[PDB]
Amino acid sequence: AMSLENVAFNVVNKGHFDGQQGEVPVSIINNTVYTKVDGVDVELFENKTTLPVNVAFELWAKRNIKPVPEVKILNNLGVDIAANTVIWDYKRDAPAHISTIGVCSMTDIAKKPTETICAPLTVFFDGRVDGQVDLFRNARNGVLITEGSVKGLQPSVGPKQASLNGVTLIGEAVKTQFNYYKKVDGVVQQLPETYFTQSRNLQEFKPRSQMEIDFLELAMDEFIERYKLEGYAFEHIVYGDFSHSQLGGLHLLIGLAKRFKESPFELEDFIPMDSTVKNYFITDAQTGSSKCVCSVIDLLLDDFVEIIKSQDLSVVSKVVKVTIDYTEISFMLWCKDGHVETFYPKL
Amino acid sequence: AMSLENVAFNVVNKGHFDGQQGEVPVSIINNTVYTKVDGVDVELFENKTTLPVNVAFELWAKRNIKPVPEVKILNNLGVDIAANTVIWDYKRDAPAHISTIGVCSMTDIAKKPTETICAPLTVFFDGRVDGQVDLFRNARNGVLITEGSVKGLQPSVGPKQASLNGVTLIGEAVKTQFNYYKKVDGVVQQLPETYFTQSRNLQEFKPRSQMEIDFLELAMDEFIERYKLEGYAFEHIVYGDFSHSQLGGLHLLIGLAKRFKESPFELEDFIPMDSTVKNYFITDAQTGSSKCVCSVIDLLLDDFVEIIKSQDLSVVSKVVKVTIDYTEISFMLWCKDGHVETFYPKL
Amino acid sequence: AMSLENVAFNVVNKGHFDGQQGEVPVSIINNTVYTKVDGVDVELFENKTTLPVNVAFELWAKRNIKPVPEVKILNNLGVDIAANTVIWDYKRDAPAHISTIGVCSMTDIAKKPTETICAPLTVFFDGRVDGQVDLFRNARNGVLITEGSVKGLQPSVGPKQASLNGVTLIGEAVKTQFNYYKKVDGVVQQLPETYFTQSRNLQEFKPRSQMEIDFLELAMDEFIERYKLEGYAFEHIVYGDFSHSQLGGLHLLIGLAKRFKESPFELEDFIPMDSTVKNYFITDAQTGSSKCVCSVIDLLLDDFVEIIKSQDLSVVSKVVKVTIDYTEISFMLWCKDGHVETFYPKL
Amino acid sequence: AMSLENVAFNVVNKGHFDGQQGEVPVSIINNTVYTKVDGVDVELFENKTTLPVNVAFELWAKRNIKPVPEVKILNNLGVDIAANTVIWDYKRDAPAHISTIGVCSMTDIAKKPTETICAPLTVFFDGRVDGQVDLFRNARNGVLITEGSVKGLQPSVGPKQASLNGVTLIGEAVKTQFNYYKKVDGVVQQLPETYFTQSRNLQEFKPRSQMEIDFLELAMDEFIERYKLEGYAFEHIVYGDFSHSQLGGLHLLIGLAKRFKESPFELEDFIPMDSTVKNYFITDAQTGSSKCVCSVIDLLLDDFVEIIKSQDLSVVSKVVKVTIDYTEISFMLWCKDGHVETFYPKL
Amino acid sequence: AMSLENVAFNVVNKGHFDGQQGEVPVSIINNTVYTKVDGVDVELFENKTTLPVNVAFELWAKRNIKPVPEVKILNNLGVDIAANTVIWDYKRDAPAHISTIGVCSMTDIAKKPTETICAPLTVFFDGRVDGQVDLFRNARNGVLITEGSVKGLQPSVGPKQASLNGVTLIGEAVKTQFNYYKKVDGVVQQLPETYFTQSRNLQEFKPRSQMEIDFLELAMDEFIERYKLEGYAFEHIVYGDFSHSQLGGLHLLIGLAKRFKESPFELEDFIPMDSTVKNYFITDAQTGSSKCVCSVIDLLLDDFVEIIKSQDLSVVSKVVKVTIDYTEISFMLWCKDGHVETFYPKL
Repeated sequence: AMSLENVAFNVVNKGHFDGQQGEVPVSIINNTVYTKVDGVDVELFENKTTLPVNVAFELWAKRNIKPVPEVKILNNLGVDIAANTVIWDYKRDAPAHISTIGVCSMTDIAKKPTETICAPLTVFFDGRVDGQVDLFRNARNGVLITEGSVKGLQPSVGPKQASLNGVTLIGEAVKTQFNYYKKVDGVVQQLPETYFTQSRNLQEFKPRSQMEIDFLELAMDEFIERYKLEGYAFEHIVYGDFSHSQLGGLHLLIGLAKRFKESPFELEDFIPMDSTVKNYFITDAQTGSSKCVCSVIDLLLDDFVEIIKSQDLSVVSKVVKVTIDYTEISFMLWCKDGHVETFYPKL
Repeated sequence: AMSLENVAFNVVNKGHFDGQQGEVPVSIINNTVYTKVDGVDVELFENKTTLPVNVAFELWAKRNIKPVPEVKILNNLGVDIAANTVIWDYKRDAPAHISTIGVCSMTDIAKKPTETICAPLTVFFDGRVDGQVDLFRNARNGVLITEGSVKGLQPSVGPKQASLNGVTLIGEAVKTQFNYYKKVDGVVQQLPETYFTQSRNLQEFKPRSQMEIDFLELAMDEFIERYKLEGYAFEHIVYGDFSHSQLGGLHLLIGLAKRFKESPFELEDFIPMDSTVKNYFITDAQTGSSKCVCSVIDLLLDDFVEIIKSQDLSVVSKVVKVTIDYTEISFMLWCKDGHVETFYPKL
Repeated sequence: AMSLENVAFNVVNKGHFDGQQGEVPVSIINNTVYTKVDGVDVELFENKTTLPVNVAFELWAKRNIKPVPEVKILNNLGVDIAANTVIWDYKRDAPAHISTIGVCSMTDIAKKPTETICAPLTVFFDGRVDGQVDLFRNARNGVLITEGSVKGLQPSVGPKQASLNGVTLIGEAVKTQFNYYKKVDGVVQQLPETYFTQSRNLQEFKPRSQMEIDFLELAMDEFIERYKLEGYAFEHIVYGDFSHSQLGGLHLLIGLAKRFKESPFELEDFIPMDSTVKNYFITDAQTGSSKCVCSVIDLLLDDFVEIIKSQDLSVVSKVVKVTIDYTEISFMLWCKDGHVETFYPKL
Repeated sequence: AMSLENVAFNVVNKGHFDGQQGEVPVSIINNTVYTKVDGVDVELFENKTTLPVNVAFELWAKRNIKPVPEVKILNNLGVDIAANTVIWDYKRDAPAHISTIGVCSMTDIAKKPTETICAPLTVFFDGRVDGQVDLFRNARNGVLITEGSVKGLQPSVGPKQASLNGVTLIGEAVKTQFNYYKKVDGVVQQLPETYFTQSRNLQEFKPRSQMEIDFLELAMDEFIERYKLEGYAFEHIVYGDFSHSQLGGLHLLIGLAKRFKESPFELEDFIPMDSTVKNYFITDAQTGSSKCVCSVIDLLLDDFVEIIKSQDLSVVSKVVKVTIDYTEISFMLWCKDGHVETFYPKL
Repeated sequence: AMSLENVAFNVVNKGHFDGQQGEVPVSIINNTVYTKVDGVDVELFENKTTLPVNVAFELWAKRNIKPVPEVKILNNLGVDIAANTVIWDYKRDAPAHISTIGVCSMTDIAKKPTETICAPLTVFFDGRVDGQVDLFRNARNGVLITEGSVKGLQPSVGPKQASLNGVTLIGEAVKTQFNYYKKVDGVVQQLPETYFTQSRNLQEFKPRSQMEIDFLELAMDEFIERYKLEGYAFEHIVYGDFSHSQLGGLHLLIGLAKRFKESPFELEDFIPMDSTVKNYFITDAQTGSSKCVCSVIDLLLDDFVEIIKSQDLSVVSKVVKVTIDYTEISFMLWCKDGHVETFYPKL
């Protein structure tokens, strides 16, 4: 018996819709859902989406609480809709996919994936839920993630980390490494041998390798010498040039954290969402240096070194294509006298 | 005179309504009260309640700024309304009690406590304000707090800390220890000999005793050995089991802080309000372990040890009733082979 | 040319309106501007002003990103409006001046300063932009700032720090020290030999001199004799008296930072706005001490000492006038038996 | 160059978007679009839809102002979307079809009908606009209306009245009778030989035949005898039984108007929209008689008697199926002993 | 003592703001002012303006209830603001002038007309109020209306009708004919010998002369021959041509009413405000004829005849300039073979 008071009952007790029976009073006032707890109103939800408040409330209360891939991966895989589940985009505070399959009639573009309108739609299937693997087999456009091995299909390993309740993490108690399949027009795709982004934060930056701890601890020279980066312009690409007003370089998150620890600054996310490469509005509180738009990518420093060493230094200026998180990211390399000048990621 | 421009004048000058005469321009746009300071609009208030914006504004501006008991204590004492004052619930951003006595006609359920409508309602009387003790004597259902002794009444000591402008604290410059009287049906009631909660935070966790220093510093085995907590399952009850996906145990705030200092995690308050026992949505950022609903109580570790000692270890499954903050909290003791297994607080 | 979709295109790409050509879909829902990025809606803006959402969006997107004087300085200089630019007030999240000149027809009180409506209004001219100096010369009431020297005008040095994108800073890569001119009624005035506010914040406090580092490290008494402050009541005017409930003294930011680093407390800003003097609602979480309204000025401790050593120090009660940030601020000195008793800034 | 100030310029001058170049200030406040005419704000629009205000504004300003079929006819024909035009539903004050083709990117599922997403959707093509007939020929699912004859296709005549700017009418100066085609899965269908609804109103009911003027002027018995309606239950079916509390019969609009002229009553449209058959909440102000659900259809009285004569009087109870406005409307014929009990449009 | 509860008290009792002292509870929810009458809330006001709800409430409650000139006359006279009063614009349902003098500080651009900001602004002075005539004499830019004669000033006679609480009327009990003065730049101007607009509406049209009753009753040919406008084309200019789709002529209100009485139609006011000339979106429900923009003026038919007979028939095409309601209205005349063809008012 779908309703709203049942959903609020579930949210009050369990914190998410776990399909229990019961009803509680609800008041809706200005995009906000209140409930009466011992004679007083407690805010249960606050709509930030563009959907109606009760629609968004139901979508949130029915969100996924198991470790699921980060929304940027699903974007790159071209996932249009998630079958029998809701993916919540904690960065946007809004559901990741506009319609649903098998979730709620107020939003279901189709009750089941097999409806004709769902043929063009690239769906997402969760292997861990019983009955989705065969559905992915039968589905024309689809993406499946399985915990382990599925018979007759060659997997692609995903990133070491997934998102569990809006925090990304590498799981010990849980497995956050899925195997990614993909069908287009009914024929199983071959996913590229891609790199991944680590999805780290400045505030909680933890190095993930020895080169990274070296970067964090050693000065510019010590590090560049030890890892033989003489002709590769880390002092601009990764360390950033704060001498002039227009802040230069600084297109890797590790360099951001390195300058942050010595002197914190401010990053303005003017497009709050999840991408492989992100643009910020950087201002440096120490030097007074700033740049309007700063493409920033977060690879493993090890992998960034691997990518830049895989390049041809002789050419002055070409546009590189790098597969990151299942998509090609156009890098733009400039070399002076055959040694690397700049390697900004293309806008 | 009771107006809105007078209230805004008081708020602009003093920060709260201190009953002075003056007028100030006011603008109201979307649950928000603006005032014009030197030709530009400054936000004076923003309504988070369900009341009309000007009603809530007046209630906030007339809130109590002397140290007053935290709202959970009043809830446990069944206080319906507070006489001649407004209690503000900074956890909830809304006034604690729906109606008033002697505050303002737009909300006053009755001008004086002696009205017939106020007979069935438990009121709150503040001893520190002159004239409230006689009112409490005359009132049928009532709760009174005085700084010291009132003639002919047997007190009950309250918690060592009160709330002063929305931050709880133990007062040196000010007395935050009140004596709690209470009468029902006109007959003075005998309050139980209860324990109290300390109302601490993870971000600013301050140990209040030597056992707490030991817990924070000593490892699991050292602390358990020193305080002889062998058959008492602290390694699950208070330390938490993060090996499996479903995070286990961890129903004391001290254990939360101990786990937090090692690897910080994030807690979801899906019912923002003040209660003796609070339920959170816990996910562990290191292990990837999580639990949908996890009751958490903050006692003195000394007092938790005392109450777990004062139990019968033989029974397998028992429902324990403990009087905390003037209310009985059902604890669910499980013993394996006659020694403690689990002691989760009941839902 | 002007539109809303062009503005949103510029904001999506550059983060501010940089005058590019192109259009992007936009959705306006409850004081909020959304745009559709790869099939999903992303919040580009959220109106906090009292203006219409699209008006405020345009004003924000066209805000100034070069280092500009902090709005308090413009307030003190009586700047009514800024010519050919928008000054954004990040403290208020609203534009600093109600109308514009040469910005947008929906707001321009006049297209150019020379209109008769703009005659009675003090305008702000930016020397760094080509064509504003002659405009200031022709202007009747106006204020000009130049990086360097302008022929035939005697400058006044501004503060060492300006505001670049809402963070105040002393600029190395960029010049954040301007020279301030002012014409009233067509005659250039002589700006007073004033002192300046350092514009520092409590949480991330940085001493700017030797006396300040001494204050931060040395205890009370030691600092007092080293700088010979025996008869100058630094026990009250700076260090603050927390023995009684009525929190005493503490009217300089440095003393607040001193008290904070040892025991943090909460400052309640009831008038979010930038002024030279600011009033707070201080409560001390350690002692339980509080005061309703606490005027707090931020000086150089060096300069506060230089002020207090220039006083009569003999009379009981006089109200002195100090020229800070181009305005006279009444300090209220009390001396008992010819030694400083109190020196609170007048309300 | 798509914009919003251009649209408002067009609306201010022409009253609808007629593709002119020019711009006008706009203010958006609470679902309402204001513009400044000689220094004061005039409301240009007020959103009643569920769409964002600017989206709905653009859809309204680009609505169709030629005589177009009433939305109920399109509903019956299964029209999903209208190609290169916007149909406005003046009953609902909202656009008739959720998405658009070739109108604006904020709603276009596809710029042109030939897209694969537009394959499974029945589109509407307007013959009067040059280039739509060939598009209908090439379209998988489609509906076309032409003023006259299209080569190689056999038409179906539509209703003698269309809707021009939200008032339905039979056109003398303009041709409001179209010929209706239809392709399902690429094959042209044969539209049924159907009856039509007259789409009239009580407050301005005009008879459209001789039988109707007879009904309006003649008494009950005179009309029944003249047209030989002795055994056909017009007394209950078309005249209404107001003797009892539950208002009986009265399922044709002409009977409503006949009772209205004598003693006016009030009809409650609890589902404001356009359908062939409509349900009202009738209460009779004279007798005090009322009925909760009163299906009301507006046929030609001539056509209604033709349909009722085409029935079988012997059957006690069958469910007739009548094709009205290109859809089958089930009728409940109860006929006892050869005399009709009550026709009753099935619900 | 300005406030909001006092204003609501006045509105509840007197219906507008006299100035009685007394205060009443008020609730504000979504642009709406409620008050509690005998335990239930009653809507006292509903904001349609762009001002804050309480600002608009005070402006409305303090509106003028004496007969005052219609806002279009003030627009033509260039009145910027009204001194010591509020003119309410019932067409727009919003105050007529953005700022005030002597009304309330939230809107007072200046307390008195003599301030410097009020110098460049044409003000409106009400002769009937004691003290406004001397102010008008002293005023630099201003407009006065006296009920009779003022010493040393030559008046201009205004229209026979004024507006009394939002209905225009010719007054018997009250005198609604004022004498209009005007001092541009401190020098009294000479107002033109202008024609006037009758300000009538279709629903309650009333002829004001013999020619008008003739028009209403006489057919086309009878009227034209009796008043001998053979070569003047009333059959297009005034009677309207409904044969073709694009409605023709019909630019006088009397012609609208004459067509209305025969077969009523619908007029769309897409710019709701008051002007001498008004543009409508007209569609004819009988013929199906319509025009996108249909300028309509409402003179006395007597006066329209006088203006058209004051023309030069020989010219093929000129632009006539006619003074109506103190402004020049560019009429546009076409003559074919030396006799009048068309006389549309120019846009």
